[PDB]
Amino acid sequence: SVLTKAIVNADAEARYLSPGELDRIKSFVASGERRLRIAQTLTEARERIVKQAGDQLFQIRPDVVSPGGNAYGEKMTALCLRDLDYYLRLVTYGIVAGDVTPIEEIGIIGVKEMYNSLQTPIPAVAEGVRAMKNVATSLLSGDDAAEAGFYFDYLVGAMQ
Amino acid sequence: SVLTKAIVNADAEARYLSPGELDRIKSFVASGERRLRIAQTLTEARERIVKQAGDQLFQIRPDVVSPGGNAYGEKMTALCLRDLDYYLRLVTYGIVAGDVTPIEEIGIIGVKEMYNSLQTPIPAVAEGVRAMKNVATSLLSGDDAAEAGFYFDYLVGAMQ
Amino acid sequence: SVLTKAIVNADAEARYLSPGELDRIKSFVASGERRLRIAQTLTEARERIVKQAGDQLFQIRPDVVSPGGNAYGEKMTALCLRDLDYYLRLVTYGIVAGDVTPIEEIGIIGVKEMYNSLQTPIPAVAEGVRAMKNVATSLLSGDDAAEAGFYFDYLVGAMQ
Amino acid sequence: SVLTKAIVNADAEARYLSPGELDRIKSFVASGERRLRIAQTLTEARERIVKQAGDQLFQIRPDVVSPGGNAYGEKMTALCLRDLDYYLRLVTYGIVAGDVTPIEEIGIIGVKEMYNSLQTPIPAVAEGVRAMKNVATSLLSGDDAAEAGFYFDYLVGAMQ
Amino acid sequence: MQDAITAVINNYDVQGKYLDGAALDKLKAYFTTGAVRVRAAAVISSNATTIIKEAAAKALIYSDLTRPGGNMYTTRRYAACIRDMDYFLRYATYAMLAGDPSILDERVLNGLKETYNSLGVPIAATVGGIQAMKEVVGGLVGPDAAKEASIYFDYLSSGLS
Amino acid sequence: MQDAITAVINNYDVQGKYLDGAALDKLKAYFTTGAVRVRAAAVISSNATTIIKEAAAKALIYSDLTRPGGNMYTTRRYAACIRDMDYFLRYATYAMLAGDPSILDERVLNGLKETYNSLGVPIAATVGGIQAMKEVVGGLVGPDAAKEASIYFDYLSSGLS
Amino acid sequence: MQDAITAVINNYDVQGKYLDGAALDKLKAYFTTGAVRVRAAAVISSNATTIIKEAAAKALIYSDLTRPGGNMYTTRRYAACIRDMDYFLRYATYAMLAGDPSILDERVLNGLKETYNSLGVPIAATVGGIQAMKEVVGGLVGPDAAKEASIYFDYLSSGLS
Amino acid sequence: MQDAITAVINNYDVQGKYLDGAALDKLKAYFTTGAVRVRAAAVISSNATTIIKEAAAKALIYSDLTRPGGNMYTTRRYAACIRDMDYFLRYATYAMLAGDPSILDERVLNGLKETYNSLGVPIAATVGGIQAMKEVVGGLVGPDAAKEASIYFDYLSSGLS
Amino acid sequence: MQDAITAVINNYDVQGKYLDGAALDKLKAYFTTGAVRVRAAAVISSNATTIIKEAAAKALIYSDLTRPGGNMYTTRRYAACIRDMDYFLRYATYAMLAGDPSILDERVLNGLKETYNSLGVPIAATVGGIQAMKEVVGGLVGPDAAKEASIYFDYLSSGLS
Amino acid sequence: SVVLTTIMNADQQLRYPSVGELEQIKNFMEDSALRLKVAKTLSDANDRVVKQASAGLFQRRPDLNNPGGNAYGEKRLGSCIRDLGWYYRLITYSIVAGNNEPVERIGLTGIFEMYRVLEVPIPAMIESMRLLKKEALELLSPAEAEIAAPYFDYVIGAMQ
Ligand SMILES: *C[C@@H](*)[C@H]1/C(=C/c2[nH]c(/C=C3N=C(/C=C4\NC(=O)C(CC)=C4C)C(C)=C\3CCC(=O)O)c(CCC(=O)O)c2C)NC(=O)[C@@H]1C
Ligand SMILES: *C[C@@H](*)[C@H]1/C(=C/c2[nH]c(/C=C3N=C(/C=C4\NC(=O)C(CC)=C4C)C(C)=C\3CCC(=O)O)c(CCC(=O)O)c2C)NC(=O)[C@@H]1C
Ligand SMILES: *[C@H](C)[C@H]1/C(=C/c2[nH]c(/C=C3N=C(/C=C4\NC(=O)C(CC)=C4C)C(C)=C\3CCC(=O)O)c(CCC(=O)O)c2C)NC(=O)[C@@H]1C
Ligand SMILES: *[C@H](C)[C@H]1/C(=C/c2[nH]c(/C=C3N=C(/C=C4\NC(=O)C(CC)=C4C)C(C)=C\3CCC(=O)O)c(CCC(=O)O)c2C)NC(=O)[C@@H]1C
Ligand SMILES: *[C@H](C)[C@H]1/C(=C/c2[nH]c(/C=C3N=C(/C=C4\NC(=O)C(CC)=C4C)C(C)=C\3CCC(=O)O)c(CCC(=O)O)c2C)NC(=O)[C@@H]1C
Ligand SMILES: *[C@H](C)[C@H]1/C(=C/c2[nH]c(/C=C3N=C(/C=C4\NC(=O)C(CC)=C4C)C(C)=C\3CCC(=O)O)c(CCC(=O)O)c2C)NC(=O)[C@@H]1C
Ligand SMILES: *[C@H](C)[C@H]1/C(=C/c2[nH]c(/C=C3N=C(/C=C4\NC(=O)C(CC)=C4C)C(C)=C\3CCC(=O)O)c(CCC(=O)O)c2C)NC(=O)[C@@H]1C
Ligand SMILES: *[C@H](C)[C@H]1/C(=C/c2[nH]c(/C=C3N=C(/C=C4\NC(=O)C(CC)=C4C)C(C)=C\3CCC(=O)O)c(CCC(=O)O)c2C)NC(=O)[C@@H]1C
Ligand SMILES: CCC1=C(C)/C(=C/C2=NC(=C\c3[nH]c(/C=C4\NC(=O)[C@H](C)[C@H]4CC)c(C)c3CCC(=O)O)/C(CCC(=O)O)=C2C)NC1=O
Ligand SMILES: CCC1=C(C)/C(=C/C2=NC(=C\c3[nH]c(/C=C4\NC(=O)[C@H](C)[C@H]4CC)c(C)c3CCC(=O)O)/C(CCC(=O)O)=C2C)NC1=O
Repeated sequence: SVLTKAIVNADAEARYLSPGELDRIKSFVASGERRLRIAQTLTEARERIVKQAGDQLFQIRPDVVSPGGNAYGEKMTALCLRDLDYYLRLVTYGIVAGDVTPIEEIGIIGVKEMYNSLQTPIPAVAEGVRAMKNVATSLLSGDDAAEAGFYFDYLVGAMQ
Repeated sequence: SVLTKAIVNADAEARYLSPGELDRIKSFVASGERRLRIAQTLTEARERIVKQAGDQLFQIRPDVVSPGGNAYGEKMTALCLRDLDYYLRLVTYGIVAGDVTPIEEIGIIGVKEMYNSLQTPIPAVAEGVRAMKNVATSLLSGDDAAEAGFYFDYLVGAMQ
Repeated sequence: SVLTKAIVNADAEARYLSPGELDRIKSFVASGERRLRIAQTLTEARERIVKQAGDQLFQIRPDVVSPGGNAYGEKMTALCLRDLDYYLRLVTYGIVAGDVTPIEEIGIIGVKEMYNSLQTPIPAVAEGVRAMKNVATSLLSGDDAAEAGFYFDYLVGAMQ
Repeated sequence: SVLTKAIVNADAEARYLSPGELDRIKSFVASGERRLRIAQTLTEARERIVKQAGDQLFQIRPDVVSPGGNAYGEKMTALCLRDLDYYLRLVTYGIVAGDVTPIEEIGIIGVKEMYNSLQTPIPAVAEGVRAMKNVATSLLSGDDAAEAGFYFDYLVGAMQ
Repeated sequence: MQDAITAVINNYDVQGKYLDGAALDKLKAYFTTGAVRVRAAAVISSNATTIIKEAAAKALIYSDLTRPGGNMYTTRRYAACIRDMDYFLRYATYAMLAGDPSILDERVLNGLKETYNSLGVPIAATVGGIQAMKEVVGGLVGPDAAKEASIYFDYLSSGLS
Repeated sequence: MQDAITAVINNYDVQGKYLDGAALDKLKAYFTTGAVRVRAAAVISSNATTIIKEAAAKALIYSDLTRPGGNMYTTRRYAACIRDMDYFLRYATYAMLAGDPSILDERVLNGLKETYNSLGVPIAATVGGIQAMKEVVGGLVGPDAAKEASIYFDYLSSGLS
Repeated sequence: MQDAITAVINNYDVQGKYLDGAALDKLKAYFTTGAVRVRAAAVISSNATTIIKEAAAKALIYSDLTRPGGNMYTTRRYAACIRDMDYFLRYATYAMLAGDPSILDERVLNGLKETYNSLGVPIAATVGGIQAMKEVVGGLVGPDAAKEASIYFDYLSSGLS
Repeated sequence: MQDAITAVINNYDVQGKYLDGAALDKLKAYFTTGAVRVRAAAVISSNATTIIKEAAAKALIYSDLTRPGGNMYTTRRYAACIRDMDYFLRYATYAMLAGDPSILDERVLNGLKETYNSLGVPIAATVGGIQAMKEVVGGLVGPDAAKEASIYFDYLSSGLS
Repeated sequence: MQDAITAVINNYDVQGKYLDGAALDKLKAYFTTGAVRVRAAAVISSNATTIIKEAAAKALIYSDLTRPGGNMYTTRRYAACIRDMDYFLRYATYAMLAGDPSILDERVLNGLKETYNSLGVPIAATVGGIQAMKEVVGGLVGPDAAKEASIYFDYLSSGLS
Repeated sequence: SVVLTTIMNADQQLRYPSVGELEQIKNFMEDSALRLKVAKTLSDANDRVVKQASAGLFQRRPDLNNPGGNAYGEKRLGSCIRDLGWYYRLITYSIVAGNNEPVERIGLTGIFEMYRVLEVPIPAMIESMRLLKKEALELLSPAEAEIAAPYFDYVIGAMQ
């Protein structure tokens, strides 16, 4: 979070919190209300967002749901939708925390090794996250849509 | 335009423009500078947007450039690109006017009979317009991107 | 008010409020404190405004206080002054509301028939209102003066 | 409620609220938190109470679920359980209100006529309400158990 | 007539749902605001008559209502006031004891405009009299309990006019 | 129709008073919540069709309503029912923007009960659909305008039932 | 009909051209004069009937037109002529706001000359009245709105004559 | 290390749930208590050194620790204090800025008892010094912000002893 | 290194001058445009690998550089050239964010020229790759940050050449 | 500045700026419009605040202008006042800048090493900057005082 990233940074120099750091912590606590509201709005519509994102992903990359596809079958498709739900949850965690620190440790470090072991298309997963971003920004006002989509673009860039 | 469909309403009742009408006729002239700048920006990149929109359109719907396709052949795809340029011009016209008023007269009213007589796929032309929307919002700031995406979405919805 | 005018048009077209209408409502609520300030100033200085507007109207046309005049006598002139106070209260209401629905529904519809029945000079009443215009604009800053005078000119136009 | 039974009682004599009535209203507002907690506790366990009470009722009176029984069949049994849930809801309403005024108007007046028309055993329904009372009192402390059970005995006595 | 407790139950019964968090919040709010209402009811009582007299002096009397022609010109027209009033008190003291408009719409403010139109009885005057009692009860009752009494009095005046 | 500001102005004009502290506090009470109402209205307008789709999926379709013998059977009746849902949603949005159910009383509920009884429309099913739309709208808008949005849907449901 | 913004659009649409620099400069020239047009329109709207009164006083009345044998004789013909002056003033205001005489050509000048000659209306007197109105409007508006106000009046007079 | 924001996320992620009402309420409470914490952090800073001196004079000095044999007897043992302290400040100012014990258990209070046992260092003395600093900071910071600073200081003292 | 802000601070501290109108004008000119810098930096960070891909495809590969005898021949040299590609892109983004090429001079151009000379790197090929980077970045970011992004790529190309 | 502090961390960890780092970089600029006049106001007092703080400090510590003092003599007093001016200029520079960068990098890293061969009281500079912060805030409002207090706290929090 912003608090963790600020306090530990002013602890590696053996000084108190910087007068420059008795700021953006301030903007974080000021915008925490909006962050909580945006996270709640995303959480209420988790099933619809996941379903529509999976639909768009399966149209745009139909090879994955073909017989030679990693997600071929009803339960392999259920697992793909479960992964999309996991990443939506991580995005909400990032939104509430105000930093991508929690999502980074939870679902990004080693994701390349995991998906290479499972033989899953990482570009396909990234496109699924993009579809989730589109469906999420369709349900939000412009400022909140930009704020959520900025984390969504972080996920897309990191899975790369 | 906002100008034309505000004198028309006043004349329909045969009165003068109201206090609540002469203030809404001021916001539009204020945003006219931004609209003109956005239209000029889109006009500068008209050929790149057209070419890339055609490329994504053919990738998404290759059946139109299949032998059993309306736009099969170099001249048929040239005509498709010319229609694309026409619709981009109409979108710029709508952006400068501030309303969708000119574009409805020029290229929407009767387009169903248009492409039914010509045997052209309406969903294919709609997907081409959506590819244009993506390419155009790739070349604009966020607020201007939303303002242009409004007219692009109106065109997509009207072609339906 | 502006809310009522926007809602009426939206209901007439059978559609939710447009983004432009929402922006107009946002601007109107932004201007609310200024509108309250102008209304408070006029309410505090109403009596002097009424007395000076009455004097100005009388020395523009003294015939109304003549033997064959409508406002001849103490109690005959007190009614004219009370009417001027009535329209001052109405223009204060219109200032706080943001457009002329309350003024229209309270003091101009049927006013021609009422004043024809009472045999009172409507153009003389209009000049009396314009005197209130001058006295009120003398007690406000320039843009506040323009704001109040726009409603005063609306009343002047609606009288004839 | 007690407020209804107290205010209207001091309105049939054309006087203010009696000093004898500026009491137990007070006891009701004091015990309002306890009543709300008891009602919430009953509401949370509505399905378990209904299921176990229906089980006990069908063991005690197996004739109703026999071929010649009013509640024979899966959907006829579903309707019986729905009626039991209705009476549990009415009991919670009575508990929150602090008086049996609402449950009386909602589900007691005319119940004899309704159940006679439908040919249902009123003693069987009363035994079902008793079973619901036992299951509800099994989930509550002694004071709260007595408080809810007293309304339960009201329902049992009224269906008689 | 309905109070908050009965109103929530009636609203939740037509749609057939158990009392959820929102209903328990509304009932909790009423239960938390259940002592100032009782105290202000007793304060309105006892000092009822002086409240009516002060309101009458502040709004009704010292106007055209007392001169020849007014609707309070003589006594027995004056006597129909204090009466007429004592209602608008009494009621709305009931309202700010079982707080909901309900009673004010079902018993006092319902056809009152028709009765006044058939009997004379200046409605603007009897609304100014209501606002005078609103001011006097806000003064007597206290800072926090001045509101919701102001609410019920404003509801009565607005409904009448 | 009337809103918060026009309601205050009218209820002061009919008693012939000027804007006092109470009406001023009421008007700033409306003014403080202006941004939340407009934001919620914009969200509802952007998500209009999805709300109706989800409410119909939860409450109406996949039942005996859409089968033969149900009122919602046939394309004409299905289109009419979703049109009615759009009616209720749009008027609830107007009422939320204006902060007043007067528009609901004047242009929604007047004679609606008798019209539905004449046409044979299921009023209980309509109220269930309205509540499903209320739940979806409360989900979309968030705690900021959830309560204000919900009060007018509840007003519509109570009027119909 | 079209305004100043949809007039350049129609010029560039019958050629298939985009909006080049000259179109942007033309639209800039229109946009830079937006506020003055609105203020002039408000002034004419507030001072309409007085404008017709002065125009009639300077151009029509006190002559043989208002005498027997004239085309302004009798109250019906006088009222018709003043209504025509009102319509001319209002459409002049509309044209000045729109920055284009397209509305004037479309909704005023079509068939008007032949209607006037089929009725016997003196076109010269009509043009003189329109010029008097233009003088009064230029006097009231001031330097800022005089020229573009007068251009549409001279357009109407030229179309009639 | 962890703050409230990170702690809620971590114990809601291990069970794999979205943030519900309870998690939102905890985050709401921290966000509402997010300004007094920042003010008290700056108050603790700057006046840190006088705080340390007052705490030392109140608890440490004027005791066994200063006479021959004490663990603060000479200079450089007096210097290892003020140091030693400035931690227990610094840290727990971090705690009452990202409020959670966490940091105090991971960086300061972990093996400190082992280090003191291997280096002499009277733990009772160094905890009495902590409580003196607690008292002085509660005095300097304010009435309400004296608490939660008392909370983190009590956590430090209790964990050490 | 320095940015626009600290560049102004150092440029005034060198002669000991307080911040004046010109200096505050420079700071305002930097602050008014950096938001577009933030958006462009976010876009570049999200599309880093794609930009390198198109730049290499347009400027380097499908040539003798990737064939035997080329500098980019073999997977080791290919990975080295793409890592240099990424480093140039990242440092260009840092320079555009800071609004100053001081970081580019300090950590990019220092030693790179004679390093490439001693390693055999084709400086013309690296310059062409950098300009392909600038073309792709200008295409992606849009008019708002196109020239600001491109100026530092030109700075890198001019320093290398 | 803040941009330098963020870019230094990003280049140290060999990565682009973070998803929580840009949120702070953007919030550093949006308050710059307010802060420009805040640091500006202290700018046109620079030869007055120090001049007054001399009269706040060398009467508090009278051994600074006594025979065994370091600031005996007019030229020696001038050096201390010039040092106060230097500190005032640096703190204003940091106020315009963001983080502690301008003061720490120039006239804060090595205060003790300078004075080690200078014989100048650090506990006296503590009260000197205390009085500087004491006298430089009353020129501002409480809103600006909240945006000035931490920036003043860093000197007396660092030299300690
Ligand atoms: C500037 C005054 C001019 C004038 C006025 C005049 N008025 C009356 C009588 C009445 N005027 C009103 C007016 C209103 N009722 C409304 O509701 C409103 C708007 C809210 C208005 C403006 C009414 C109702 C009356 C009737 C008497 C009453 O209500 O008490 C009269 C008396 C008529 C007579 O000849 O007896 C006069 C003279 N006369 C002038 O000369 C002035 C120009
Ligand atoms: C100074 C006025 C001159 C004059 C005029 C005059 N006009 C009529 C009758 C009509 N005038 C109109 C006008 C219009 N039709 C339109 O569409 C518009 C613009 C939108 C206008 C202005 C029409 C249609 C008529 C005929 C129907 C009608 O009378 O409403 C007359 C009456 C003629 C008669 O008596 O039959 C007169 C006198 N006369 C003069 O002397 C002036 C120079
Ligand atoms: C007093 C401030 C004003 C006023 C009043 C006035 N009222 C009457 C007569 C009646 N008033 C009522 C009122 C009510 N009956 C109800 O049930 C309720 C609510 C519970 C009310 C408010 C009725 C029914 C009557 C007629 C029968 C009766 O007198 O009880 C009069 C008498 C009119 C007459 O002489 O016939 C008067 C004068 N007069 C004023 O001047 C004030 C504005
Ligand atoms: C089938 C060839 C195509 C298709 C159809 C499809 N329909 C539904 C759902 C419904 N369809 C109806 C239809 C009617 N109701 C009527 O009264 C009439 C007139 C006789 C018709 C035709 C209705 C009411 C529904 C709603 C569900 C219900 O019946 O209760 C679906 C399901 C969509 C969903 O979201 O669940 C589908 C898929 N889909 C295709 O792709 C075909 C081209
Ligand atoms: C006199 C008793 C009242 C009065 C009158 C008055 N009239 C005018 C001006 C005009 N009156 C007419 C009248 C008619 N034209 C017709 O065709 C008919 C029907 C036969 C009539 C009655 C006209 C045309 C005019 C305009 C001038 C003209 O005749 O050319 C005025 C002058 C108004 C002005 O602004 O100059 C006046 C004063 N005034 C009173 O006080 C009496 C009650
Ligand atoms: C002061 C009130 C008491 C006291 C203390 C004392 N401490 C030391 C030496 C050390 N103290 C520490 C402490 C820490 N290291 C950490 O990392 C942390 C938390 C982040 C703490 C609290 C350590 C490691 C040492 C040893 C190494 C060092 O000196 O830096 C001494 C010196 C002992 C000696 O002479 O060898 C003293 C005296 N003395 C008192 O009288 C009080 C009870
Ligand atoms: C073929 C079985 C697989 C495949 C390959 C593929 N390769 C390229 C492009 C290039 N490949 C190389 C390779 C090398 N350079 C070296 O120095 C060595 C070591 C001796 C090798 C193997 C290079 C340099 C290129 C770039 C183009 C060039 O040579 O100038 C492509 C084209 C990719 C593109 O985006 O254009 C492809 C497709 N593709 C398959 O599907 C197989 C698994
Ligand atoms: C790529 C577009 C071109 C190319 C490059 C190439 N570079 C090397 C080796 C090195 N490149 C660097 C670069 C940097 N050091 C810095 O500090 C910075 C900026 C921060 C840069 C960009 C260095 C230090 C080396 C040497 C050590 C290393 O290899 O990492 C090679 C390898 C040369 C070899 O084989 O010995 C190559 C090929 N080659 C092309 O064809 C392009 C034109
Ligand atoms: C025809 C029979 C009749 C009478 C007389 C009558 C009187 C009457 N006197 C009144 C007031 C008043 N009357 C008086 C005073 C007096 N009153 C007297 O009879 C004395 C001469 C004098 C005292 C010496 C005062 C002071 C008031 C104001 C109310 C008050 O005292 O507070 C009022 C209340 C309204 C008002 O203020 O005008 C009435 C109705 N009504 C009737 O139907
Ligand atoms: C062998 C080296 C050595 C010395 C000398 C030493 C001194 C010493 N003097 C102290 C205090 C103190 N010392 C003094 C006073 C004085 N000090 C003097 O050297 C003067 C003779 C006198 C003033 C005239 C006072 C008053 C205190 C209490 C703290 C205070 O001043 O507030 C303390 C702090 C602990 C305590 O209160 O006892 C130290 C470390 N410790 C060492 O290891």
